[PDB]
Amino acid sequence: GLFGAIAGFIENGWEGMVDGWYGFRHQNAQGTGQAADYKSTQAAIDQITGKLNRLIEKTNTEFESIESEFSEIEHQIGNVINWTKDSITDIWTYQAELLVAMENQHTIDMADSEMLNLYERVRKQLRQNAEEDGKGCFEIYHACDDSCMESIRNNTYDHSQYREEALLNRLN
Amino acid sequence: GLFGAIAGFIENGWEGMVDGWYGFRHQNAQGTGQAADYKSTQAAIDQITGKLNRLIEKTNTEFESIESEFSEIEHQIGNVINWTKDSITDIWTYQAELLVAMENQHTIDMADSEMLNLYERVRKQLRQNAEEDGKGCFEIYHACDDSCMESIRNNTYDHSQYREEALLNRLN
Amino acid sequence: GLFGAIAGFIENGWEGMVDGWYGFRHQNAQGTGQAADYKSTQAAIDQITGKLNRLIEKTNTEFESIESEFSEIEHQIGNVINWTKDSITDIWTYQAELLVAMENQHTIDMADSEMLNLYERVRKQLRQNAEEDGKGCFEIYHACDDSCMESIRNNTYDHSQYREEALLNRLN
Amino acid sequence: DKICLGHHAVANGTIVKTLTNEQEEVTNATETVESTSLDRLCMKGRSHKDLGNCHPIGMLIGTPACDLHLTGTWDTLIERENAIAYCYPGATVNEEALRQKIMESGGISKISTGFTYGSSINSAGTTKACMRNGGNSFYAELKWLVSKSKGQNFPQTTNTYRNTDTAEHLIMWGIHHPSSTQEKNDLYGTQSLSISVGSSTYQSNFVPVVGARPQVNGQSGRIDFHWTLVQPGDNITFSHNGGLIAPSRVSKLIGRGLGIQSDAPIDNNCESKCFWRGGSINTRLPFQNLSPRTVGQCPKYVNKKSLMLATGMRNVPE
Amino acid sequence: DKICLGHHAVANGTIVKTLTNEQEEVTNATETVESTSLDRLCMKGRSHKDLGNCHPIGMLIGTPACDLHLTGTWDTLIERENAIAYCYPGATVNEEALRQKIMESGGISKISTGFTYGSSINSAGTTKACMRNGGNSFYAELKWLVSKSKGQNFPQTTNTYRNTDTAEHLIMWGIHHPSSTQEKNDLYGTQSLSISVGSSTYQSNFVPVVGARPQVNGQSGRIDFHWTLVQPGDNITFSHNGGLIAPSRVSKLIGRGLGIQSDAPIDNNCESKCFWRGGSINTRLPFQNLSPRTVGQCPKYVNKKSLMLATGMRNVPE
Amino acid sequence: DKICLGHHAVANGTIVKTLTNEQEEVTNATETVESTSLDRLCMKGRSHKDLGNCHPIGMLIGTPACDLHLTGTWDTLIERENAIAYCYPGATVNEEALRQKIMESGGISKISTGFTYGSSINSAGTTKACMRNGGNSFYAELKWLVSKSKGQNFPQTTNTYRNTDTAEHLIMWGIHHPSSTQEKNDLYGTQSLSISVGSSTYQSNFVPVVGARPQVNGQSGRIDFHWTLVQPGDNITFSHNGGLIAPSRVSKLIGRGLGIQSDAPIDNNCESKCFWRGGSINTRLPFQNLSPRTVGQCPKYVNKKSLMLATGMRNVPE
Ligand SMILES: *[C@@H]1O[C@H](CO)[C@@H](O[C@@H]2O[C@H](CO)[C@@H](O[C@@H]3O[C@H](CO[C@H]4O[C@H](CO)[C@@H](O)[C@H](O)[C@@H]4O)[C@@H](O)[C@H](O[C@H]4O[C@H](CO)[C@@H](O)[C@H](O)[C@@H]4O)[C@@H]3O)[C@H](O)[C@H]2NC(C)=O)[C@H](O)[C@H]1NC(C)=O
Ligand SMILES: *[C@@H]1O[C@H](CO)[C@@H](O[C@@H]2O[C@H](CO)[C@@H](O[C@@H]3O[C@H](CO[C@H]4O[C@H](CO)[C@@H](O)[C@H](O)[C@@H]4O)[C@@H](O)[C@H](O[C@H]4O[C@H](CO)[C@@H](O)[C@H](O)[C@@H]4O)[C@@H]3O)[C@H](O)[C@H]2NC(C)=O)[C@H](O)[C@H]1NC(C)=O
Ligand SMILES: *[C@@H]1O[C@H](CO)[C@@H](O[C@@H]2O[C@H](CO)[C@@H](O[C@@H]3O[C@H](CO[C@H]4O[C@H](CO)[C@@H](O)[C@H](O)[C@@H]4O)[C@@H](O)[C@H](O[C@H]4O[C@H](CO)[C@@H](O)[C@H](O)[C@@H]4O)[C@@H]3O)[C@H](O)[C@H]2NC(C)=O)[C@H](O)[C@H]1NC(C)=O
Ligand SMILES: CC(=O)N[C@@H]1[C@@H](O)[C@H](O[C@H]2O[C@H](CO)[C@H](O)[C@H](O[C@]3(C(=O)O)C[C@H](O)[C@@H](NC(C)=O)[C@H]([C@H](O)[C@H](O)CO)O3)[C@H]2O)[C@@H](COS(=O)(=O)O)O[C@H]1O
Ligand SMILES: CC(=O)N[C@@H]1[C@@H](O)[C@H](O[C@H]2O[C@H](CO)[C@H](O)[C@H](O[C@]3(C(=O)O)C[C@H](O)[C@@H](NC(C)=O)[C@H]([C@H](O)[C@H](O)CO)O3)[C@H]2O)[C@@H](COS(=O)(=O)O)O[C@H]1O
Ligand SMILES: CC(=O)N[C@@H]1[C@@H](O)[C@H](O[C@H]2O[C@H](CO)[C@H](O)[C@H](O[C@]3(C(=O)O)C[C@H](O)[C@@H](NC(C)=O)[C@H]([C@H](O)[C@H](O)CO)O3)[C@H]2O)[C@@H](COS(=O)(=O)O)O[C@H]1O
Ligand SMILES: *[C@@H]1O[C@H](CO)[C@@H](O)[C@H](O)[C@H]1NC(C)=O
Ligand SMILES: *[C@@H]1O[C@H](CO)[C@@H](O)[C@H](O)[C@H]1NC(C)=O
Ligand SMILES: *[C@H]1O[C@H](CO)[C@@H](O)[C@H](O)[C@H]1NC(C)=O
Ligand SMILES: *[C@H]1O[C@H](CO)[C@@H](O)[C@H](O)[C@H]1NC(C)=O
Ligand SMILES: *[C@H]1O[C@H](CO)[C@@H](O)[C@H](O)[C@H]1NC(C)=O
Ligand SMILES: *[C@H]1O[C@H](CO)[C@@H](O)[C@H](O)[C@H]1NC(C)=O
Ligand SMILES: *[C@H]1O[C@H](CO)[C@@H](O)[C@H](O)[C@H]1NC(C)=O
Repeated sequence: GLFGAIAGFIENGWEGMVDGWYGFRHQNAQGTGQAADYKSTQAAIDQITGKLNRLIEKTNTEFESIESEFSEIEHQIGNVINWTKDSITDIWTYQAELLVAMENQHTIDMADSEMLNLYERVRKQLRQNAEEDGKGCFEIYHACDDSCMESIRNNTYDHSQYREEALLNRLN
Repeated sequence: GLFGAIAGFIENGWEGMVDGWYGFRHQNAQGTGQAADYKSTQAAIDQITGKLNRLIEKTNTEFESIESEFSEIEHQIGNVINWTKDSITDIWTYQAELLVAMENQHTIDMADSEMLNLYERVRKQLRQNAEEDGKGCFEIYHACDDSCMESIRNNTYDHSQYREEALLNRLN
Repeated sequence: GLFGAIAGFIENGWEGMVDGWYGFRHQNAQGTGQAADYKSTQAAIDQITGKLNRLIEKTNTEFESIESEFSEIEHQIGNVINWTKDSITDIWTYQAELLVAMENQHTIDMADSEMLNLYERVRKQLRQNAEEDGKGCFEIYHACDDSCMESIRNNTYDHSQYREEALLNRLN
Repeated sequence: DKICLGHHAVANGTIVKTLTNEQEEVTNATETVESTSLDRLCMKGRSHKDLGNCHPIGMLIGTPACDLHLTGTWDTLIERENAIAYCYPGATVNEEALRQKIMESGGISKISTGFTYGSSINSAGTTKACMRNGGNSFYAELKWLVSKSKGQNFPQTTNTYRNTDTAEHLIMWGIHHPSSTQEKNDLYGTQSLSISVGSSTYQSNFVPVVGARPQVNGQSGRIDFHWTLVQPGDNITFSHNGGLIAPSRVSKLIGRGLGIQSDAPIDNNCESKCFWRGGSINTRLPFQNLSPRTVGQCPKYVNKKSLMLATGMRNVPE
Repeated sequence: DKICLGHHAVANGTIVKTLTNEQEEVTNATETVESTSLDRLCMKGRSHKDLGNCHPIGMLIGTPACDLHLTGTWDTLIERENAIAYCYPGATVNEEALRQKIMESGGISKISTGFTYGSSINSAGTTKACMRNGGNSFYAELKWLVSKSKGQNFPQTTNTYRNTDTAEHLIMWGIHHPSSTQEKNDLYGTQSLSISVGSSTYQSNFVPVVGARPQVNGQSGRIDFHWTLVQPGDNITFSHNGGLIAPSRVSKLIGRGLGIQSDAPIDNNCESKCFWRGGSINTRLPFQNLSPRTVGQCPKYVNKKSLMLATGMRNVPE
Repeated sequence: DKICLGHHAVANGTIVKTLTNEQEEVTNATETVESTSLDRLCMKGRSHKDLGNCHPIGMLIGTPACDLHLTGTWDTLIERENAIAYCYPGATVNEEALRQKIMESGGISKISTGFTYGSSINSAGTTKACMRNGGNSFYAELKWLVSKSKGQNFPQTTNTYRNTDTAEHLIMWGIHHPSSTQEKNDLYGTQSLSISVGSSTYQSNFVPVVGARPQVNGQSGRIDFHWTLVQPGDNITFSHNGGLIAPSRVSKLIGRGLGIQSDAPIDNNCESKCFWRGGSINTRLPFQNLSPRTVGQCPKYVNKKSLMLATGMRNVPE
């Protein structure tokens, strides 16, 4: 996409991810893992909610019938009204298709950005202890246990602990 | 601009590339060669086609005569039609001006990122076998010939084969 | 936001910085100071001044009186005028709100772009001489005097001058 | 020894239209154009007045079917199809300009004209078209004035209505158009007839049209109606030698109400702000594809059936 | 041992307008506003009728010019400037409403009323204003009624048209207005004159007025026209003692078409969906700068000469 | 050994609306809707003509208040509240349509008609309503036509105006309606009354109305004005037998003007290009919320009190 994360370098999303919108799928000596992220999901949710908020904001505009339903109206004004109404319709029909399409484009790319913003948050946190995979993962060059990967997600990970360990593993 | 690839960290574009929109140029021991990536260009080209399909759509909303173009209409009712015809025109002019101004901005920033996406795609292939200059070019630290340059463009690149040779030249 | 710089990986800027929109704060053995960037500051203002001048332009669609402020209007046609004028006001009130929301959403992400682009310029320049902490601050693995910090700001910074020196600190 | 990143995905996605693609598949999306219509007039918390068989103009003249609705107070007035306004053949000069004025009003107050007639005038004119109780009658708010005896010329009579109220009263009167020269002489006489209406803003003369016509309700003769509004402290003077359908009461509109033209049944269980010919529109979203013509606080009409706004990201299947 | 990434560019780029920039250079662009007009009327596939010197109203009454347009069907109607409908000086009441109604039709049909008259009536009264083959004629779908004896009184004749068709019909009749006070006496008689038209929906009386005025086409007199619609099953009755121009045929409008007011050459090799005063507009672009007044499936008129939509990346010079 | 990056922010930030956030704090923002207006007419660089106590329509007929500006040229025209239009009670048919033509024009000229009459006709008829120097006077551009002696009959009069100029002129006439049958025979005669106006481009018949009615300005009789435009080269004829006042000189509307209607002090130090009934609007901003009724070149009216545009970036507290 625009930010090139969703459907970009990451092949696809996870159909098992039910507890959130964005998450992690880690593998180590102990076994597998799957846990979602709050900030990234909530940033996507909070922005859609406020985008839906403008939509349902109803106008207090009172209109009354100028075109009679059952009885007949004068033929010349009857063309004027038919023209004006159809011209107003054309404005609101095209305008609607524009808004829907415009808000559709920005939201998809907005959700794409918060994916990339999380990837960039993990890359900078792992500093020089991990190298980039290419498919959206991170190759950790030190023994990172189940509580170690949690310290990344908790945003408490310190590279100074595994700096000497990972660097030597990268270079043999 | 928004993504700083076109008119950003890259000085200028190459005015000789006819095959595609985005591409790479290599400088090895055998010489220089011109090749444009097919997949990265289509993503941008197809996105423009979708905009051109949106503006050829048939507005079959038919209108008919309300003002006599030969004879004269009554003054009061004719004056209101003028006010209405001008207001709809004044709206549609502002609608046409906004659509163009916005859509263009989006296409500029669309193409700005569509090569940054290619830039990050190649970056992840080479990983630690090349370094960034700032001008928008990757300098390879290993011996990469024409068949090697082929794999980087063709995406059939494997960095495991060239990992050891590169991580010797870098740290010296 | 979109580029995750402002209110993203940079916690916050500086209120004391009045001489620019984007700036540098240096930390070394001599002391601490501040110097603002001019290139990315103007690059953000040029986008804004373009927008600011794009709406203050007044078109000359001259509208003439159709309703009398003192004389009585015919009731049947008065409703036709009222129905159109309320509809027109509703289109313009809608267009005025959508524009403000559109332009404010675009300007807020435009500023995120020039902050990220300034960050991406310095990152590629320092190359191997530095490492990013993730808080929006580059750490060089050598000593920089006031001339060494001014050289990154003037964009004239040679990475090969401190290549082996800073590469030594990184491995011990 | 690796930590991965990625988004969530669903099995069945929702198709949306973008600037670049009209076949985009997001995870989840919602509708913005209403297609649902309640075929009921939602009148909860609303003092509505159904007219059934009466047409709004009948309220001011007194049609037998509109006898129930000659007075009241409302914030909403409901009008139906096939609603009768004229028991006896005829119409009203700019009747639409009058009808929507009644649909904008929020109540009708009736006030007597105080018209006294001479000995030679039979103020009790009736017709088989206007039936009350079972027998023949006339428009409730009006009086047919004919000669007391056949042939005798209708006397030059001057009738004046005067305003005292602070507001403005709407006065109505009719002109009878006879079906033949032989019949014309029976009702008013052989003399040339002229009905002159005078006020301070309105002056107009009427001459009764006499001639053969097709049978409507069982009659060839017709009565057309005329209307004007008199200001406070202003007087309206009539001068006629026959043909005038005199006003016995004047109308006065109280406040402002809502005017609905729908044939749908009424319901007090729901409440609505938006109505059309097929019922009520109850929705929060700003678009609808039901009808171009609506009344009240309403979503704007669009030509498209469905328009989906995306709430989720791109849907990429596994 | 080096690989650089980049993009393509061109020398002379196109300038476009942006949100943030007035002057922006791109590699490619395309127009959205239509400036190019076609000075022809494209009638391919369309079954059309060019009236020429004749006016649409003249088809109903039978003005000499439209002797070839009295009956026929079309899907497009073309009207030309300075058209002719009145050989004899006069005007039709509510003309524009009548005019548009004919233009809002797709064919005209005619059925003879067959009104019969007495021995003292001359129906073949003709004028030298409506010349046909050199000799004097009158509107083909109307007959001028005068007394057979110059000076004597015109009979109190009554005529009624029957509508026995499933669809509605249009009827027209003419009212004479003399130039001298001796014309009524020599053509209709010395007696008082009145014309009563009656139906279930419409009825009116209008007297022929005498007065001196300027001469149009050599003629000092006036013949004005009136029209109404006759509902299926309903009848229309004329009570007249002269001064009336009775119809010899009625008219029934068929289906629908498209009415264009344009002075432009017809092209049968060309096809189009929008038309204006100066011809046709053929395009796929959504906007135009030509005319606000257009008909048919037509793109939206904007008050700007050109607005270009970029179809390539930002052009960077060397 | 460290270099940091950042972005400036203020202590007192302002709030703006976006697509995703209702309340977003920015470093700086400016208003896009004009709320302030000066209650003064800015007339710098404009050759304005202030109407004052007189009405626009009073210029064409000759109201005693329009004596200072029967002719004259301008670019803009200002109308005031409670402006005297008619001294003698009555109204003009299509009053607003006539008013708008004067507000469309940038100057009025007067061209003499040259209407002479017989010995039986008196053109020196005047009224007590139109006060001139504490006497009895009539409209400046019209002359009341009555019979010379009290009780006489008015003769059949034929008057013709000739349009020889290259531009069309505005002819104005009025039909007098007597307050009684005894007044109708007093100065117009016992004869049957009918007034006819006939030309090539316009023709219509008018008949006066009798009957008692309230005294406006101390007068029961009323004059209703009618108007048409005589095309260049054409000739208009008035065929009347009594009850019509004749034009002494017709009006020529030249150029284009501006129609302003407000009651506010005139200021010649300021210059504005848009006005409303409250004052004038001087703004660059594309939107306004003061009044939906404006004239000239204006920003578009909106219902929003405030819409702020982000001049700065995302304000983060530091
Ligand atoms: C609603 O708005 C429309 C336009 O948007 C108006 O329609 C125009 O009406 C004006 C008159 O008000 C017309 O313009 C005038 O035409 C006169 C006759 O010229 C004819 O012939 C020439 C041939 O060269 C044609 O170009 C022209 O179209 C006409 O067919 C002229 O006498 C006038 O000229 C005067 O003004 C011009 C320009 O300001 C100056 O040179 C001089 O001052 C000159 O005296 C003038 O050009 C025009 O025909 C109408 N246009 C259209 C497209 O219909 C309506 O009037 C308006 N409705 C209102 C106000 O009720
Ligand atoms: C098309 O649009 C125009 C403009 O919107 C309408 O014109 C309005 O007409 C209505 C009449 O229905 C006017 O509203 C009435 O105003 C009366 C007095 O107004 C004065 O006081 C106000 C102070 O608020 C001033 O702003 C104003 O300038 C006047 O000096 C009130 O007396 C009326 O109240 C009535 O209703 C209440 C209901 O609570 C009852 O108590 C009484 O029955 C009472 O009579 C009413 O509010 C309005 O002023 C006009 N607009 C303007 C700008 O002046 C047309 O009517 C409209 N056409 C339609 C709808 O067909
Ligand atoms: C302003 O806009 C309105 C709405 O668009 C127009 O009103 C329409 O007028 C047309 C033409 O009279 C109507 O179309 C007719 O529909 C009849 C069917 O009856 C009902 O069915 C429709 C749905 O199909 C319902 O909406 C509605 O309840 C109708 O009452 C047909 O019987 C008619 O066919 C006739 O003509 C054909 C020739 O084309 C003959 O072959 C047939 O024998 C038959 O006589 C016709 O198709 C339409 O129903 C009206 N709509 C509404 C909402 O009133 C106005 O005409 C327009 N004003 C203008 C142009 O001045
Ligand atoms: C067998 C037969 O032909 N029936 C005879 C009838 O012709 C006639 O009564 C009928 O015809 C007359 C006129 O020819 C009336 O229209 C009458 O209907 C009324 C009506 O109800 O509308 C009766 C009213 O009393 C009358 N109103 C008044 C007082 O003016 C109106 C009025 O004439 C019209 O409205 C005017 O346009 O008409 C109808 O029933 C009777 C004789 O009755 S009559 O003396 O009243 O004429 O005889 C039948 O045998
Ligand atoms: C100069 C002079 O004195 N010569 C006399 C002629 O002016 C006059 O004939 C002409 O004048 C009359 C009006 O007096 C008409 O305008 C007449 O034209 C027609 C017309 O074409 O419209 C002729 C028609 O035949 C006639 N239609 C019928 C059948 O009624 C109409 C009609 O009368 C008018 O429209 C009514 O207003 O008029 C034109 O020929 C003749 C008149 O005498 S004659 O008819 O016996 O020949 O006398 C000349 O001396
Ligand atoms: C105390 C009181 O009641 N006042 C008496 C007056 O009513 C009366 O004169 C007044 O009434 C007459 C009609 O009865 C007139 O309206 C008259 O005003 C004028 C006017 O408008 O200026 C006088 C003009 O001379 C006259 N114009 C002409 C030449 O026709 C018009 C004219 O009548 C109407 O405009 C036609 O509709 O009216 C007004 O002053 C006098 C007696 O005067 S009278 O002999 O004229 O009757 O007595 C007062 O005491
Ligand atoms: C109405 O009549 C009264 C007398 O009943 C009178 O005082 C008043 O002036 C008249 N009203 C008008 C507007 O002339
Ligand atoms: C009109 O008269 C005809 C016969 O003359 C008749 O069949 C028809 O019923 C009449 N029309 C109406 C509406 O009664
Ligand atoms: C740094 O020096 C260069 C000259 O090479 C000049 O362009 C630039 O403006 C200088 N920057 C400052 C902050 O003085
Ligand atoms: C999909 O579910 C989400 C969350 O419950 C909601 O926002 C959205 O409206 C749903 N879509 C539909 C069509 O109900
Ligand atoms: C732009 O120009 C190119 C030629 O390089 C052509 O292929 C293309 O059709 C053009 N596109 C538009 C939209 O004009
Ligand atoms: C904010 O300050 C800047 C710089 O002085 C200026 O451009 C802008 O107009 C100011 N806005 C407000 C509302 O003070
Ligand atoms: C106006 O009337 C007279 C007729 O004698 C003449 O000068 C002129 O031809 C007439 N004008 C027109 C347009 O017929």
